[PDB]
Amino acid sequence: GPVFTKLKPWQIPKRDWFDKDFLFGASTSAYQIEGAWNEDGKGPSTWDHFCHTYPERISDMTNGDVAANSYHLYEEDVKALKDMGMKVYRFSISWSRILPDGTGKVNQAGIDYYNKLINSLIDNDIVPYVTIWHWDTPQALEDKYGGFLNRQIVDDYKQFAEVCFKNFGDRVKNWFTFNEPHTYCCFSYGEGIHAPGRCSPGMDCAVPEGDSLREPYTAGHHILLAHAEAVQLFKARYNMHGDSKIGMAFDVMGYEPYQDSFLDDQARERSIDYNMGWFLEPVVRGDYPFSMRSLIGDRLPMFTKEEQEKLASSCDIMGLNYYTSRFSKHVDMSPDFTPTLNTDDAYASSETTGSDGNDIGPITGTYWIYMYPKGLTDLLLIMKEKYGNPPVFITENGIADVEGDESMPDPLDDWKRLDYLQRHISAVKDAIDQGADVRGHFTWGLIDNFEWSLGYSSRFGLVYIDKNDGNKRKLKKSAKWFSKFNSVPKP
Amino acid sequence: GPVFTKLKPWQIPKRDWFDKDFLFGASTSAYQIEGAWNEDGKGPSTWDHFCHTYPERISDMTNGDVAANSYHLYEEDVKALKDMGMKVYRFSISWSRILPDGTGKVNQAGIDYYNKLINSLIDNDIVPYVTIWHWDTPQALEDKYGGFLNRQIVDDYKQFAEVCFKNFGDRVKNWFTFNEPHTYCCFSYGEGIHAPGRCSPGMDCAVPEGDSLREPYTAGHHILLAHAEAVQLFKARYNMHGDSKIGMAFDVMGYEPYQDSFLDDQARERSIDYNMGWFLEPVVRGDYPFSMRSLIGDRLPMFTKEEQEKLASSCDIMGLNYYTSRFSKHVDMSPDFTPTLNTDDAYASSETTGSDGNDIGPITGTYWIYMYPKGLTDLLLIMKEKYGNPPVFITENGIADVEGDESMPDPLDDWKRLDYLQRHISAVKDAIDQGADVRGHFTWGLIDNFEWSLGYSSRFGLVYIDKNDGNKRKLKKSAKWFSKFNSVPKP
Amino acid sequence: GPVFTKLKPWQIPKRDWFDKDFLFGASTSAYQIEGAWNEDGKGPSTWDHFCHTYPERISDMTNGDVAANSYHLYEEDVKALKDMGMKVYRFSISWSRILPDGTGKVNQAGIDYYNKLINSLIDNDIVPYVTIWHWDTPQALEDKYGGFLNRQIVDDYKQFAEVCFKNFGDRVKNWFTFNEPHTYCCFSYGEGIHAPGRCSPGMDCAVPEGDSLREPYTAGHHILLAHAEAVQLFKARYNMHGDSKIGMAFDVMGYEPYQDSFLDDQARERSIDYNMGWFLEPVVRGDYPFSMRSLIGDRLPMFTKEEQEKLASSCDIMGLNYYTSRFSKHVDMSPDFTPTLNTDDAYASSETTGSDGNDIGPITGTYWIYMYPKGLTDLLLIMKEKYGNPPVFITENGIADVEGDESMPDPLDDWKRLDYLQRHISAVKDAIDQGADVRGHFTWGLIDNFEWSLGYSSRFGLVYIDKNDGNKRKLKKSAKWFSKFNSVPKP
Amino acid sequence: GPVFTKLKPWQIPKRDWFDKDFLFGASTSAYQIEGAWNEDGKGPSTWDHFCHTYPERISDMTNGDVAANSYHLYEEDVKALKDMGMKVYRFSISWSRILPDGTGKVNQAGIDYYNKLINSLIDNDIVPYVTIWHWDTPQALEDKYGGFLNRQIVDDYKQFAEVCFKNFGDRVKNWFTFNEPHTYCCFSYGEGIHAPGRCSPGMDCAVPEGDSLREPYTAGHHILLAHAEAVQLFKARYNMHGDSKIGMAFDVMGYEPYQDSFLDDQARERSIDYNMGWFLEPVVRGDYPFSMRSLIGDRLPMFTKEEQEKLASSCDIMGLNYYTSRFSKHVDMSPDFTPTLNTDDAYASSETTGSDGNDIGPITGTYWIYMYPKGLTDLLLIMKEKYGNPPVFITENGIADVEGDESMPDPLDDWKRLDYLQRHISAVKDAIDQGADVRGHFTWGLIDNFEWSLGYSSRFGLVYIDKNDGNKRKLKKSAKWFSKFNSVPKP
Repeated sequence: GPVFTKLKPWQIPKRDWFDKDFLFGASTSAYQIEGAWNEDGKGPSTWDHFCHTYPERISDMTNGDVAANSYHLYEEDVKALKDMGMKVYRFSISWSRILPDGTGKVNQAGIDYYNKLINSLIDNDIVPYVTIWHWDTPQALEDKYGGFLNRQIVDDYKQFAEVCFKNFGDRVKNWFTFNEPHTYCCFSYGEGIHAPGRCSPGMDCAVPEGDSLREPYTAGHHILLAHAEAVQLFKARYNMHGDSKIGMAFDVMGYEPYQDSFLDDQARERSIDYNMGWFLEPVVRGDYPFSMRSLIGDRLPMFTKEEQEKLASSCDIMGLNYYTSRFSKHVDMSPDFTPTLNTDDAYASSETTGSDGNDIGPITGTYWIYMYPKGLTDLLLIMKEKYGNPPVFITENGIADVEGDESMPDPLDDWKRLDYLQRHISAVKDAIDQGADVRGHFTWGLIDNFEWSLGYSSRFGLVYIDKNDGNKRKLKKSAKWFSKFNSVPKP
Repeated sequence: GPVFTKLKPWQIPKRDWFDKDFLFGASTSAYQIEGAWNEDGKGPSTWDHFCHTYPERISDMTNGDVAANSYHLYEEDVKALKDMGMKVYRFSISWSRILPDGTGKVNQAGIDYYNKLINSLIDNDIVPYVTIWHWDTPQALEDKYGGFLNRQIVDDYKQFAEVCFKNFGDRVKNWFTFNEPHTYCCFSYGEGIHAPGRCSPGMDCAVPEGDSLREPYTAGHHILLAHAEAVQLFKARYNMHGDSKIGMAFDVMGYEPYQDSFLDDQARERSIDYNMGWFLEPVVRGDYPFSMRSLIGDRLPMFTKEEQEKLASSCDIMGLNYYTSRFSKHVDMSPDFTPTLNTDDAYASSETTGSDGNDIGPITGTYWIYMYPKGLTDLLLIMKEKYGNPPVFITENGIADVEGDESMPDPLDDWKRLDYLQRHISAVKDAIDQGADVRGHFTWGLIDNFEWSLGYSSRFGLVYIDKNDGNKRKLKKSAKWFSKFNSVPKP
Repeated sequence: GPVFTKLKPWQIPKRDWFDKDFLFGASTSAYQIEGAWNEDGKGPSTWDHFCHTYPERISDMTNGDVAANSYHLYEEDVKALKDMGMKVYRFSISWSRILPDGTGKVNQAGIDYYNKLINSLIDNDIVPYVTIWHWDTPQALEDKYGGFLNRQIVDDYKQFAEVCFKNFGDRVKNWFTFNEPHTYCCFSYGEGIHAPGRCSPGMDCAVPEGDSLREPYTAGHHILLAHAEAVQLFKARYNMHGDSKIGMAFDVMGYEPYQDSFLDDQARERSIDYNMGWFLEPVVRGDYPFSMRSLIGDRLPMFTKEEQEKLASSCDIMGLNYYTSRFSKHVDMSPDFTPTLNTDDAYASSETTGSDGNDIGPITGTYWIYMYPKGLTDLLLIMKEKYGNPPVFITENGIADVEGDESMPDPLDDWKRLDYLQRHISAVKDAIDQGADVRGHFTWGLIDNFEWSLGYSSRFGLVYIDKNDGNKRKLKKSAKWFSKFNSVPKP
Repeated sequence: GPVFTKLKPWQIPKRDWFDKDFLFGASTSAYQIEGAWNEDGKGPSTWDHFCHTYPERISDMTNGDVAANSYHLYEEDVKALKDMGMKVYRFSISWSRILPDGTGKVNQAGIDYYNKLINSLIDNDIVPYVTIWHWDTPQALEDKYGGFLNRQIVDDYKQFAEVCFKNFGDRVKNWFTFNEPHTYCCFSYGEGIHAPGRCSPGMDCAVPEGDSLREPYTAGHHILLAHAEAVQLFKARYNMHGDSKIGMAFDVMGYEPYQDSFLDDQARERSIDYNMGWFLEPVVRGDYPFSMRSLIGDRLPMFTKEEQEKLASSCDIMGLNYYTSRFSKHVDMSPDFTPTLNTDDAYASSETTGSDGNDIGPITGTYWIYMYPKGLTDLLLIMKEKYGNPPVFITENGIADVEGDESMPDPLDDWKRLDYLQRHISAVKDAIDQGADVRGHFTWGLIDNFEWSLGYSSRFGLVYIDKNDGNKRKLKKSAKWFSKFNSVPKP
């Protein structure tokens, strides 16, 4: 109630299900855990500004000023990873902490911080997988030219990435240029619920003076161009030993046809093209999915021949951030339907219930995460069969425990999260058994953190953060299972 | 609301989907439509007695005294079949109308009635498929020795069947000895909600002085023995031309394992063994399913060598009455569980919801009919792959429109019934495409009728019966579709 | 004559067929090879007592007083393993040699012996896989309370296991709590042909004052409870580094339905449930197979909630001792059949011939080992598809050369054993190719030994033991093939 | 003993398993049942001569002088067919009864006889399928030029066939030019156990002055040329209405590779090429199988371009005479092996036992008929997948009950024959389900008859012939089953 059936004992994953090279880890992002938002020379980011200017846009009126205070307590994050036996830590670098003005003088204090974290991880036999940008744009660039809505962001991002390569590249050998470009474009410029908070006039967001049918595509186009420039530079000057890898992480939802009909089968392909293909196809073949160009037209920027060439094959590794799936229902083209939100351009509605009226899967806590591990296996096979089977890492996967949920009264007894994670780890095994080149699984939420517009009300961590006890780290049931799973020796 | 998605236009069945020999028809039963319960010498049946003695046991306080008055209006039933283009009419013969005292003197008026119906059907090019017994036991035999709980019922039934063969066998060439033995044993002697209304002391039924763990099996054993004796007689003296066929109709529910586990896979097999195998396996191999004997033991009567021989291969045709499916959930054997109802002996609970909390399919009106056509195809393939692929007729299939259901305000606009029927007709096509020897589809409910303990509150007909307008027959939307489906010429 | 066709040259296994982590080895058991039955403080076991009290119960009137004298010649066993290039040696620890009185004072001489063997194996780069109990019960405990028929055996076994963990756990990292519980219960308490030699009154065994329908189940229940207690202790205090593994070894026969019929398909499942499931299902889900509980009832002890929890998932590795297969033929439940031997409870007879009258496979020497490698692959896939695909080691596999067999005049020319082993190694490869997690193959019979009730008349070794030449070890043809297979450098 | 397991009750074929056009029948041949060997002007055949000159060559010293006396009692044969409900009767025409001198004057009495049989069959709604030649060569032609060893047989056969077409073609619309050419060539000219009884000098046959490596091929070549000429004439002048069909009946054995090896897979193909392809491939593509030409060379006659053209596609229907199967074992080419019998040319030995030493199937009575219905289904699929799926009739199928077999003491209780026939009828159903164009099943042995070199000692009939009671026809258990199977009305 809600009925939540767990895996049978003989269906629980064992580390042995994966080969010696497979990597289990956990993830976080700078704004969501660091805190020290204005400390040691750090400049403000678009999220600092968004929260400080429109605090009401965060569900619980909180922000990332302190978060889990990882700027000061990062050693406790490393300890948590070690205690669970994780082999990888995926974290992000704060652009505004390294370059307070977006461009210009590098903040040595910022560089010193990440060097300490990186060196501690290495000293503890944990491999760092670094995300360069995680929605973390310096407000200085937003003020100057509108951030990602202006072409100038391309070179500015390139120079930021270069600072990262030069200072950390000797130890960090695995990078992700951008995190969830589709989520970012949709929520930051479509619905405007995320920083900078823009949307079309008449819509409900902080700054309703944008264009939900155009700004999302403009921003995404610049993200892709910035990615292409950064990768070109990386391969040319920062991979001299040929042992480094760079790619990007995509937010992806699985999709099933709403009804048994060729129409919803077509709708499903449009949904995947829009959710995943929007950014994946450009890095694979050098252009957006044909479905998107045919439906968005002039609102979707064209790539030059040189740009398409730089984009194609620009990812050594693909990161997939998977949480849930939806049913895709066909929408006809007619004067009765007129797109107003960018997501309308897919002509496929995302439904939580199918043709029989049933939810796609059990709700796990927060309103949008319905459990459907099959959707992940299906996406992994699409990567294998359609896009060339590139190396794939599940860069994010997990659930939230929500404040106020009577079914989750003890924050440490996260048996639901554990079952969900075990089921998805098993779904990854299924994909590997079928030939998919999946290299790792990183649980989103090494620790509870700032869940953007929902604040701290949503806890995604394997490790609890006791906000009333100095942000102390406490392993949850799920974290303890990983300790056993990873055969961590006991004291 | 409840969401009821319909088939797409190109998925609607056409008569051409089936070969020229396939037979579409409709079904009814004597007590449910005839009326004239005490007319022209007819004696009382167990249902006349049950309703007249415990009227409160029928939901709407109604009974079959008049029903659809088919004793007098049978020509209107024939007309409805003709108007829909049906090729078969499956109806039953009232034992108490033919033999008022169970045994003894045959009631000529009763014989004349069925002869009129049979001759009218033949004159209208409709083939009669006759059910000899449809829960219709003469109360005289119930009073004398407890009806089906006594061995005497075997010979008495045999003599009744012989009267039917002698008087109608020259025109009727397809018979069903018994209808839904599993439903009958469960509801008449287990829960006791059906005539004679018996159950264990302490339970809620009209006559709580029986034994829900024993009487159901005793009754079923006599049904099988009576069937065996009647078939032996039929093949020996009433099939001289070798063109007649006899079998029985089984109520069957489809089953899916509740959860992905070998335990529920085993539970599912026990559910099928109990629901279908109880009576099907004896007519196929001469004995009850091993699962039942291992779990019921001394409470399940043993068959003699001669009886097993007479039972094996005793059916020329198999009738399957299919309406819905359930999830089967394993129940462990332990001192914590003690059977009290015969259905408990399967050690598999029937659930309407699966491991994810979702209903197995859309509710269609009455509380127990969840739409799941896949379950039917699965059962048909079990008949093919496990039991030798004998000739199978879907002898009943349909849904009820319930009085008071705000989603069904117009009794003639039965688009839900139509969609359900089209989906199951398509499921039969799927089975045939896969090699199953399915010979016909008979919709349960040629006309609205007395739905046993629910009275007239549940309307199952393709044809509406206007109880306030002299029981007038009015074709519903579904019936009109059949007219088109069967290419009936228009006036 | 008997026709024994060998594999074609291109079908012979190569070490390369398996990955670098796969482990090839050989096995023995304490009573079967050690000798020194009363030396250096060792107390008598149930087998010492059985042989000394009822010598006539051993076919050739021999016993394990000296056996292969491995107590003194263990270095020759290590040399044989080294000469063949084996990477693993599976041997057992003698309970009575370590704890002469079952409980109490540990015999240092016993501890010193196993330490010498373990250290020699390690010095020779051979990994020790240790079986804690191999039918080896101290007669002191048999005298005191009836050994495994009394609950006291649970804690006594636990303390014995602890002695093993404390003294050898620093080097031994792979354990098997019990060997062939099904064989043991069937032969020691059912037919009574094995120590302590008990069976029902009227039957032919040494001590016909037991109960063949109850004692086998009582003993098996205590074996499972002892296993659960030992594993709980192991995981809690003797796996601090998390690099050790513990499980049990099951004797298993493959099964094929006797005839093409759903009845024999059901019989086959009952046979597997009884032969393998009896002990495997409890360690997988915490309870006996449903089929067994439904057929054995009160004669099969119930597990408490806590016990089921301790049993479920109690094995890190599964050992399968495979030699042959049988056809399973359905037996009906009726007053004409009454169980007298525990094996009768499966209601499935094990036949050496199928419906066409043909043997399941070629006889290999001893009367019960018919060659049918397909049966092994089938069982391995059941482990994979039904029980979660846990790590499986073929802990025993091989054939016997029998004294007096004119087709085997030269004990060293064991081409039949070699072909049989090659065929089963290939069958394991087939299972691995199909996804089964098989980790190794240990040939039963590193050396010829005491084959229980058949004495030395059955030779199972890869290495011959010349009983008339001081028990000298001589490599047979099969052993020499392993030297080549394992690429052992030559002198 | 010998173990003979029967089909389960639900596995017994029903007429409904096949469509309305499928034809069930029985077969006989002229010399085997007619008698009247020298009556009404009939001339002697090679079999009359063989038996009368070398009576010792028939096991029981009998012959076809009287046989079942069908020349006089044919109406009883028609009655037996009618009583069983058979729709087809496959019989042969005696060349020597129609043309006593092989060529020349037609014997009107002979023509009148077959006209009576044909008209009686038609009056009884039974379709006649006529075999023109069934080893029945006129001794006049054998004396004149060596029968089938001389090219003159081609035109002489053509003129005989024409007599049949002209006199019976108005009612007979289905013909088979020759019966079992492979059996005939092998036994009549290879081993010489059949008339004319020729073999190589030194071998044991009536006339050891032939050549077992050449005469079989010479005879077969003339059979094919005669077939081609007869069919050309038939299609040109005796199928004006286009409703007649002509082909030939081939004796065929199923084959399985002796051992799991590509060598025996190749051997199996050579066996099929030799047993079936020898005569089938020429009528399909116009030439012998490549394997035969590569191995037999100059001993296998070459076809001219015109002959290959006349042979290709010369059969409207294919008759397969199936009884058993064998394992095919590869034979290497080397100076150690030199062919002496024509069958040696296939370089594949036919074994009754496989690599495991087991018989291919249960023996059914006579020494050569091992039951293996799978072999038939396999051959039918080869016809479908390799040779174009032409219309196939099982023109012969059955078993013999042997005089002296203690397991068959009552000649009428042929439950073994019945089970065998039911299993093969089911195997035909399997082939049809898989797409094979099988049009009928004719049981060999409408009545017990003269089984060539084994005399009457082998009874193949569905109907018993009581030789001591005037050759009276008595239906056996199998025949009675067909009456039920075919729904024959009872008296």
